[PDB]
Formats: sequence, structure tokens, C-alpha cells
Amino acid sequence: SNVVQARDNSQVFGVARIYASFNDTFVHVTDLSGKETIARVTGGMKVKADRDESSPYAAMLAAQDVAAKCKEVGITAVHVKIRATGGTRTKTPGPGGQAALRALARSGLRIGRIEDVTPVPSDSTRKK
Amino acid sequence: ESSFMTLFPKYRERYLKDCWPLVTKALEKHGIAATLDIVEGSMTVKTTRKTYDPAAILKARDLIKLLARSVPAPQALKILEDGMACDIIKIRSMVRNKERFVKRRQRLLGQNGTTLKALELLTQTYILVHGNTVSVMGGYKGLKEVRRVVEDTMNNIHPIYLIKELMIKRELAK
Amino acid sequence: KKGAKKRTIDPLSRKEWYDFRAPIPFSSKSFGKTLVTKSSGNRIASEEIKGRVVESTLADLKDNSNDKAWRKVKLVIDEVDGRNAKTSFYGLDITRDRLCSMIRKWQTLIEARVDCKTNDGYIIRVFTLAFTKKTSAGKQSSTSTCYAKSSQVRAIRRKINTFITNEAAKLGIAEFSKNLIGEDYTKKIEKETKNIFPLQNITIRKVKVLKRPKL
RNA sequence: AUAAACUAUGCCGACUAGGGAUCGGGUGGUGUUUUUUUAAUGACCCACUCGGCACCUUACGAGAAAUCAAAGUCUU
RNA sequence: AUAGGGACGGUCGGGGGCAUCAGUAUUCAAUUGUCAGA
Repeated sequence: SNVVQARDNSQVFGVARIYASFNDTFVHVTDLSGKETIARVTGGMKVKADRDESSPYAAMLAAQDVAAKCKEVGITAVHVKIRATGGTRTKTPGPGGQAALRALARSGLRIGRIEDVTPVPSDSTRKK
Repeated sequence: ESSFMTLFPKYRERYLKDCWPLVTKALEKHGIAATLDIVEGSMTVKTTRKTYDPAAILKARDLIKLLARSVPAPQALKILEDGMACDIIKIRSMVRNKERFVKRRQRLLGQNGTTLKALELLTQTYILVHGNTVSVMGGYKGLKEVRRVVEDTMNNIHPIYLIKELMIKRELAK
Repeated sequence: KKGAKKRTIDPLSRKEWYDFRAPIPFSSKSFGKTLVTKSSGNRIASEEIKGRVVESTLADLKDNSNDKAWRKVKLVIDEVDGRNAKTSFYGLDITRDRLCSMIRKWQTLIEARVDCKTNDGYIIRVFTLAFTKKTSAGKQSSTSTCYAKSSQVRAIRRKINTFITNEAAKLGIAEFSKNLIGEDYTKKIEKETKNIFPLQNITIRKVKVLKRPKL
């Protein structure tokens, strides 16, 4: 269960990306100029993909019984980057959201460079 | 502090300029700041230090987007509700020709907008066609059906088949 | 009680820190910090961060910098001086607030793409953003038209680009970047343009470092 | 070379028209701004003209009606 | 001929070729970092 390997963190530090399909909600926290990858827990949580993770009910199952183990191996104060959603595919944002970014905020970390990275492009392949 | 911006065409300025006091009021209930730049011709929304739930900014990002594409304000602010979803469907990059795009769009709305109304009644969504976009607002499933209908209509697939299929689906649900 | 977790060996163990710094006309300060994985013989500490790229909003000067906080400047770690990240110019841009900001539906929108040549042995691409300005007190309505015959449009492109290719052939990237961020060119373009058709909100939407020699 | 080859509307010869809408010239310009120790110029704008732009519109003419400044159009 | 033809200039043009690149996004890969779902 980790400890040291390509180590070791400090750590201020790091930056974690959100993202949430209008049928999920991600949660993971790597590090800088790229980096990887002490943190994750996403949708894989509760219920029966009905409500589901769409409604943040499991975004509450977020971070707490999840990402708050960043305080675990040194991670102290991260940095967000919401990407929900895919596109295109289709935008924009998912449930979670405030549950997303705010969640991890209501614990051992800190807001930083909250940049909606959600990726889209100059006219491409059509859906259906 | 999170921030989103959108550009609006000049023919919309006037309308936004008179209804902006309502927008900010509607946004003030979530402690979200908003600015209407008349020089750049853009609307911008952004979180503050008093935003309880920052996630609502995503809904606030949709609001001004809907406002930019001639969605009426009373209809547009419904996005702030938890259940409401939206989708702006760009229809400009399907046809290289100009007056063929007019034909296919025209077929999307149809005579007296009847077909469009029929679409709205079958997917249970608000739909508005404007320029090179089709702004939709409702349930996620209804939005997916609208997107399929619109995109297929732009690729010269007649919406009659989709309307009939949705009609049968509606009838089966009784 | 019975916890559901417990910290054993942090992953951010073998992590070294650094400081963001780029000369040019930006403050000496070490705005923000980066992060990297320790050396490992093959891996060379400060040497993987070569092609690194940072996006920074103007707070890279203490003065009127907080105001003009919409120019997204993109920098590349070009050299490292033990525990410090040195950076050169890589990219210049804007954001959605501004872009979507100046976009009304009764005016015209113009764009000029340009490939400049700097004496520094540097190649650029600069995008310009132009908007037509009213002149009759009539707030742009469905009744107000501020369009500009397509002939006048390109008339400006032709003029704008031509002005900038000469501007670059006579400057150092340090000077050019300094100038591009400054309302210097907004005024110049405004000068050549009022001749063709009075503009408003003029901007240098984006700048990309196409090919930068490393003499 | 078929066509879900179309304003279901001919035109060699043209009006009931306008209003507006766009792209020419010619004016005023007054508005900006270049030039650049001051401008002029150049641009931007402004109006105003005339070019013609296409459109749109019916105090008119229609036809057998919806529509039409045409299919208006010479006891129908 | 305020026909028609054509001069010439001034244009103005998403006119056209014809390449040219610029781009995106796409996807290929490729190490990616992880790492059960997806």
C-alpha cells in the first residue's frame, strides 16, 4: 500500500482534476508539469447507477470516504481542474460540481488554479 | 475564483441591456457576480468569496450561453434549477453550401414551426432555433433525442421517421 | 472507532520543488512553484522540465497588472539554476471573459493572422481581433447597423498585418512581447484603421512561437 | 447527367414603391484617427448624394384564391 | 442608341483554378501515469 517508489512527495502541493459525465463524477490528484498519481475514488462508490452519481449523492461519497486520504501520504493542498464533461460528445459540467470542487475543499487541501479544462475542438466528428 | 465568459451578437445587446438587472438579481441569490461588457460585447459570470456552492457556476455558465443565443430570460433562468439541463447544438458545420443549410434548418422547424412544436411535445423540452444553433432545455434523455433529431436533420435525414418513432415510444409508455 | 484509512509512505516523497521565473519585462519575483520527481542516475533532476509550459495571468508585474489580468502568457522552462526555474517566451493569449465579452450581434468581426520575422531568429504568428464602432449615439439595435463592406474588412487585415511584420523585423522578442501586452499597438492599429473604418475593442487574440532558434 | 436539377410563378421589352435592409461612385461633412515639432493625407465614423447590391414592404394592378410591387397588366 | 460592342482605369469580390501553409479536432501510434472497471 504505497510508502515509497519514485519518491518521495513533500508536499505542498500537487493538483487534482475533477470531471463528471452526466452519468458519473471523477476524483483524482496527481501532481505538476504532468505527474501521477496519488489520488482517486470517483463514481465507483454507491447505489446502482440510477440516481445516481449524476446527482452528487456519491460526490458526497467523494473525497471524504475517498480523496481525504491525500492528507494521508503527504498531499496537503492541491489544485483543481474541472473537465466535466467530455465533448463532443457534449458539454457541459455534470451533477457534483459544487459537490466536486467544494467537497475536496471542505477538508485537508486548498483551492488553486481552478481551471475548467473541459476539452472541445474546431468542428470534428458528428455524433448521431 | 472561477470565471466564464461568452460573446453575444450585436442584435441581442439591447435586450440583454434592459434585462441584465434581473440577471444579476437571479445570480445574486447564489452570490455569483456577473458583468455585461458592451465594448467587447460579452457576458461574464464568476464566483466570489461568498459563493456557498461553487458548482452552481456551471449552471451560471449555461445561463449566459442561452442568453447569447436568443433564449428568453424567463425560460433561460430555469437552468439554475437542479433538474434542468441544457444543450446548444451547433448546426453550421454540416453543410458547405449556404442555401441548402437554410432548406435543412427550415425542414427542422417545418411549416408554422409545427414539426418543432411536435418535437418539443415528444421530448418534453424547450427548443429554439437561431442562426447556426439550436438551444434545447429539459431532461437529459429528451436532450439526447433532440440532438439526434437535429444532427440527423442537418445530414439530410428527414425528421418524420424520428417523430413517428418517438410517437410510438410515447404510446407504449401508457 | 475504526478508521477507513491510514497514511503509509506518501507518494509525493521523491518530490523536488522549483520556482516559476521569466525575465523579459516581467517582475524578477518567483511567481508560483512547480514540482518534479528526484533524479535516478538515468533521470536527471533539473533536466526533464526542459519542455515544460506554464500558463500565467498577468500578476507578473506588481503595478497595473491586476487590472490587465486577462492576457494568458504561456512560458517554457528554458534553463534551471539550482532550485530555480528560468523561463523564456513561448505563447501569448486571452480568455473567454474577454473573447465572449466583446461580441455584439449588430457589428462586424475581423481577424488578421500574421507570420512575423524577428531579428532574434524567432518566428511568430499573431492573431488580431477587430470590431466595428458605431458613431451615432444609437446603441446598436436591430435598427443600427455597424457592418463594414467585406472590401473594407480585408482592407484593414492587409493594413494590420503589414504593420506588424515590419514591427517584428525591427524588434527583440523581449521588446515585442513587452509591446504586444501593452496598449501601444491598440493605439497604432486604431490610427491606420480610422482611415478605413473606425474600430473598437482591438486585441491581439493570440501569439504562437512557431520556430525559435537556440543560437 | 439520375436528381426531394423549384420563389410550385418565364421572359427579347418594365412600371404600381416605397420603406428599410446590404455593395459601388459623388457630396457634404460634421465624428473620430492617422501623418505624425501641428495637419493635409490616410483610416475610422458621420450624413448626403447619386451607382447599380440584393433583399425584404404594400396608401397600387392582379387572379379563379393563398399571394403578387408580379402572375399587376389591353367589358375576363 | 442613357442599343449593343468592346478601351482604359478604379475597383470589389467567400469569383474561380492552382498549389501553398496554418490550424484545430480527429484518430495512429508511443511511451503515460496509474491503474478496475470502462
